[PDB]
Amino acid sequence: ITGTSTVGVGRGVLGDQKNINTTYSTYYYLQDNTRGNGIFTYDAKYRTTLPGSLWADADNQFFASYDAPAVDAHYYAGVTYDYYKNVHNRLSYDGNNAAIRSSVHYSQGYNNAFWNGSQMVYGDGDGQTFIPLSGGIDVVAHELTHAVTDYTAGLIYQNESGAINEAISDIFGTLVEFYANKNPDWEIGEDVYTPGISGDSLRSMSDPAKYGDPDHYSKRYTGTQDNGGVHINSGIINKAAYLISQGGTHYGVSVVGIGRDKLGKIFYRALTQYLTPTSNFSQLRAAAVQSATDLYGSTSQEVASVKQAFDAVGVK
Ligand SMILES: CC[C@H](C)[C@H](N)C(=O)N[C@@H](CCCC[NH3+])C(=O)O
Ligand SMILES: [Ca+2]
Ligand SMILES: [Ca+2]
Ligand SMILES: [Ca+2]
Ligand SMILES: [Ca+2]
Ligand SMILES: [Zn+2]
Repeated sequence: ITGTSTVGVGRGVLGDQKNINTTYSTYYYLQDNTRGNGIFTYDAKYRTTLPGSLWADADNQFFASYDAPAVDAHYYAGVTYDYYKNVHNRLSYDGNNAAIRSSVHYSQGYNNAFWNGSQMVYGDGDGQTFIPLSGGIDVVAHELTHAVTDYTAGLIYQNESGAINEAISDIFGTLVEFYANKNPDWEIGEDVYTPGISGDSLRSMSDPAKYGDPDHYSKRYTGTQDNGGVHINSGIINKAAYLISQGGTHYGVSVVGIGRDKLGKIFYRALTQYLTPTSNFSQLRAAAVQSATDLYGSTSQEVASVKQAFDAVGVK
């Protein structure tokens, strides 16, 4: 909508107060004009028609229970935009400041969040399995990273290419969570999963097998569920990424960690310069090797650690 840029205040899903960028034109809308062509947050009103209505508020204060998922979707889309721009010099998901659109209050009791090819979509959860999913910075950043991937490598969402697609979303979802630097970890979705259970998450990058996912190629899933295991086999790549950053010894193979910033540089370059729609895990190793060679040199520690990490998870 055309209007003037304003700054509202509200509370997110976990009860934290934050300032949000809004636009005033009769109402105050969740439209942030400070980032690219805008960040826009919509109310799906418990239905499944998308995007729904651009979020309108009479007083620029967003402290109602019903407001909290919107506050966080909007705010965390901003953080994710800032990460890509400031860390990777990328302007929005398409690299040309595309508008970022999100809908909250999708359906009733909906225990998921997704990128639909055009926008973000967040359920409220059923209150037991999940609370509203935009409360998780890693979740927001995971979903927006699918838009990045779709515009860049274009990894097909099935089988090994799909597991790479998922891992890239977990990797950058986690790196955004560290960038924001509130309560960061190498777990996925802990802040919105199972409010009645402390210390769990959907997936772990540090130990995928904690939640039943493979941590070595020899344990890969080859059945048909989950688009050929895209959220299962992502554990193999997530473990490799974790080892590259943090180091460790895994199945007897020792990796020297090179830290999060270099992990991010290597995988961002692989995603944007080397991966293709049909890349498999072997091809990802090659892309990450080439990317680290570009950035650091063929005889670098960084290249060595990339190779050691893929070796550790059985990917040649
Ligand atoms: C990043 C987390 C986000 C919810 C994502 N769409 C996801 O990982 N979903 C998988 C895990 C289950 C989520 C709730 N049932 C999924 O399999 O869809
Ligand atoms: Ca209000
Ligand atoms: Ca966390
Ligand atoms: Ca996390
Ligand atoms: Ca929990
Ligand atoms: Zn995903």
